[PDB]
Amino acid sequence: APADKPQVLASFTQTSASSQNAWLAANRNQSAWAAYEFDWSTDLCTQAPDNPFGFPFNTACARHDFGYRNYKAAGSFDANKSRIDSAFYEDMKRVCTGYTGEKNTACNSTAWTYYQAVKIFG
Repeated sequence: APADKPQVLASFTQTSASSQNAWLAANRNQSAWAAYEFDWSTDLCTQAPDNPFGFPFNTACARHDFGYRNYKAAGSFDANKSRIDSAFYEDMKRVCTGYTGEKNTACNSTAWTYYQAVKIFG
């Protein structure tokens, strides 16, 4: 793979909105990143806890899968797990800012539950 793969992977897995935006564009143009041989497989949120109100967290889950799978493939998962989990929480909270009142609180509560369910692993 190209020499800057580790840096590209780091850039796609930060908690910032810019890192998520960069990843979203790559996700829509995966073929343009073929040289990097990234693992683009994802279960979306199928292995996550219940989502009774149906907040659209699928893309948050997809970027989290990307982070986990690719850092595990690089053999450096333990040291990056925390940031990936945090980035997942931030992606979900970005979704929640689009709601007010009770829905905003319910959305943040679900985001927290999703985050805690992965944080339990370490």
